[PDB]
Amino acid sequence: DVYAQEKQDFVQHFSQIVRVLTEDEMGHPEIGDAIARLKEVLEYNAIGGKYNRGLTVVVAFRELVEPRKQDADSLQRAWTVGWCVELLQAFFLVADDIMDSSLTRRGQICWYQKPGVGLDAINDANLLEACIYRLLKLYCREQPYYLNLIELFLQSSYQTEIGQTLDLLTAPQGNVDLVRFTEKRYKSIVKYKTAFYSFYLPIAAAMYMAGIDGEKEHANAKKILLEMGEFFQIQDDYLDLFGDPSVTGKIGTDIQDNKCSWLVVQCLQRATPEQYQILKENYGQKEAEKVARVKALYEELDLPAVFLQYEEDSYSHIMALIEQYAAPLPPAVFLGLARKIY
Amino acid sequence: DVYAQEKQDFVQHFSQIVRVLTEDEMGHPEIGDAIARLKEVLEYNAIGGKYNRGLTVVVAFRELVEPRKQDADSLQRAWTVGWCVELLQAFFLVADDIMDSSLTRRGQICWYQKPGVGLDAINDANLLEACIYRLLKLYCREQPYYLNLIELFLQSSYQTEIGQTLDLLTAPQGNVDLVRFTEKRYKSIVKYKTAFYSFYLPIAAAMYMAGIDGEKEHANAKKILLEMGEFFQIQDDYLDLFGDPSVTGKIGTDIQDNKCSWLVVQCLQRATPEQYQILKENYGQKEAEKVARVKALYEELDLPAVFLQYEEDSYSHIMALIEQYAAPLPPAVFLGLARKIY
Ligand SMILES: Cc1ccc(-c2cc3c(NCP(=O)(O)O)ncnc3s2)cc1
Ligand SMILES: Cc1ccc(-c2cc3c(NCP(=O)(O)O)ncnc3s2)cc1
Repeated sequence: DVYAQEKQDFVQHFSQIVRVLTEDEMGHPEIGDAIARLKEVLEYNAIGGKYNRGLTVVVAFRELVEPRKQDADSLQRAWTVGWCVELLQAFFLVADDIMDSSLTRRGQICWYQKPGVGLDAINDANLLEACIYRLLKLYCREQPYYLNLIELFLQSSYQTEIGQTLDLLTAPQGNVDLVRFTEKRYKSIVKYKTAFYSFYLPIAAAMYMAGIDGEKEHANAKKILLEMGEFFQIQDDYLDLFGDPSVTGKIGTDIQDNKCSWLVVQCLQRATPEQYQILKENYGQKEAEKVARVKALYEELDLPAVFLQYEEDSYSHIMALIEQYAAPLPPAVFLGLARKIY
Repeated sequence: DVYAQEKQDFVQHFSQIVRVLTEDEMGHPEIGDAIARLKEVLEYNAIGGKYNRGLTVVVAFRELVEPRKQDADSLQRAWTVGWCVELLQAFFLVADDIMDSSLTRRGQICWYQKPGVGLDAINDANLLEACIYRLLKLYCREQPYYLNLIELFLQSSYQTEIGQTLDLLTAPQGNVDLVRFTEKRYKSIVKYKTAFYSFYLPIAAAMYMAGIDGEKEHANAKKILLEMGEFFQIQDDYLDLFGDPSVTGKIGTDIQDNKCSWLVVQCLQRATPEQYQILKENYGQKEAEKVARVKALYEELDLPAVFLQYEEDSYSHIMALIEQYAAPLPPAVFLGLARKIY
C-alpha cells in the first residue's frame, strides 16, 4: 500500500502532536491536571484505528504538490492535518458511543465506560474537537490556506452532526418504524453523517494545502468522493451481516439495533405485505432466532446477489466519475482510494 | 439600564437568527427533519435567560465604534455576534446539565430530561456550537475581523472546556476530598470555566468588530475583565447560600454537590482541625440538617463579613484596574459592567 509506506511516519508523529498540545501550556502550572487528563484522552481515543482518513491527507498532499515544495515543514503540516482529521473522528466516536450506549470500540472498552469517566466523556470529546483548531493555529497559522482549513473542518463537523440528528430521528431506540427507512433518507444520512468527513474532508484538506482552492475543483472532487463514501457505507452494512467475521473481527448488530441499514431498505422495497410483517416483528430485537429469521429473509431475497450487482454497477459509476471530474487532479488521487475500498 | 434599552431589539433579532439557520438550507429538502430538530433545540435552549453576555457585545460595540460607522448592517452583525455568544453559552449548559445530572435549568426541565431527548442532547449541544460558525460566516465573512472572531470563539470554547475538566477533576461526585479545594485551584477553575467566556469574550468580540485588534489592547482589557469574572463567580457562590432566595429564585445546592465554592475554600484556610472534621463529615451530603450544620459553621466563622470585606476590596481593585488598563477604550465600557455586577 501507498498507505503502509507512509503509515509508520504518521503514527510516530503522534508523539509530537501530543507533546505540543501539552507543552505549549508549560507557562501555566495552574492547569497541569487538566492537561494530563487531555493527554490520557488523546492517547486512549486517537490511537488504535487504521488511520485511513488521516493518512489520505498525507498521500494526497504528496500527489498534489510539486515535489520541490515538499520541504520538511510542509510535510510536518500534512502529518499534522492528517492527525486533525483523526481527532475530528475521535471526537465523533467518543460522543456517538455515549449516545448509542455502546460497550466497546475496536474491542476495547469505550472511553465513557471506563471507571471514573462516565459522562465527563462529553467534555473529553469536546476537547478532542478543540485540539483540531489548536493544532491548525500552531502549525498553519501563517499559511495562505489557514482560514480555508478552519472552515472545512467546521463545515465537516456541522455536516456530520446534522447527519447524526437525521440518523437519530430516523432510527430511535425503542421504536420500530420502517416507514422512515426509505432510500432517499438512507442516502441522506450516509452523505451527511460519514461521507463528507470520511472522504471529502481529507482530499479537500490536501487540495487547500496544495493551493487548489477553486470552488469548481472542490465541487468536482466532492462529487466523486461523496459517491465513494456512499458505496463504502453500503459495503459496511452488507459486511455487518454477511462479512465473514474473521475477515472483520466485528460481528454485526445492525438488525438488533433498528439501524437504517442498506439491507433493510432494499428488503422493504422488495417485499409483499407478508414479508413486511416478518420484518416488522423481528427487526430491532435482541434474541438470536429472531435475528436469524431476518438474516434468513435477506438470504431468501438474494440480497447478497443484489449487493454484488450494486458493487459492480457502482464501481463502473465511480470510474466514469473519475474520468469525468478528476482533471486537473491526477486521477490516481481518486484511484488509490477506489482501490482501498473495492 | 443601557441593557434594557437595547434588550427588546436583541430578543427580536432571534427570529431572524433562526430563520437564517433554517432557511439557508431550503435547497436541501432531504435534511428538513434535522433542521426542524435544530430549530426546536435553538428555541428551547437559547431563549429564557437574561442575555447579559450577548447584550454586552451590542452595548460595547456602540461605545467603541464611531457612530457614522454604525450603519444598519453593522448593527445587525453586532446583534448576530451577541447571539453567537449566547449560543456558545447554550452549548455549554446543555452539556453541563447532562454531565451534572441536573434536573432543571431556569426552573424549566433541562433539555436532556425532556421525553425523547436523553443523550441525543449531546449532538444537540454540538449543533448549538456549530451554529456559531455558520452565523459568523453568513454575517461576517467579508469583514476584516472575520478570522479574529472565529479564533476568539474557538479559544473561548477551549478555555471553558479546560476549566470544565479542571472542575470535574477537582470535585468528583462520590468523592469528598477537600485537599483539592485550594485557593489557587478555585481561581483557576473560575478563570478558565466562566470568566473568559462570560466577560472577556463579549468585550473582545466588540473590540474586533470595532477594528481594535492589537494584542496589547486585548491583553489590557483581559486583565480587567478576568478580574471582574472572578468577583462575579465569588458573589455567585456567596449568594447560593446567603442570597435571599426570593431575590434570586434559585436555592443553593453548592454544599450538597461537593462544589469547590469560594465559601468552602475560605472555610478551610480558616479552621482548626476540629472544624475540618465537621466539614469533612457534612460536606457533599443530601439531608437538610447536615447542610444546616455547614451553613452554621460558615455563619459561625463570619464568612458573610469576610465576603462583604472581599466585595469592598474587590471593587476598589477593579476601579484601579480600569484607571490603569482601560485607555484608550472609554472607561464606560468597563464601568457599565462593574455596575451590573456590584
Ligand atoms: C478515506 C478513507 C480511506 C479508506 C477507508 C477504509 C476503511 C477500511 C476498512 N475499514 C475497517 P474500519 O471499520 O474503518 O476500521 N476495512 C478495510 N479497508 C478499509 S479502507 C476509509 C476512509
Ligand atoms: C457580561 C456579563 C454581564 C452581566 C452578567 C450578570 C448576571 C447577573 C445575574 N445573574 C442571574 P443569572 O444566574 O446570570 O441568570 N443576576 C443579577 N445581575 C447580573 S449581571 C453576567 C455577564
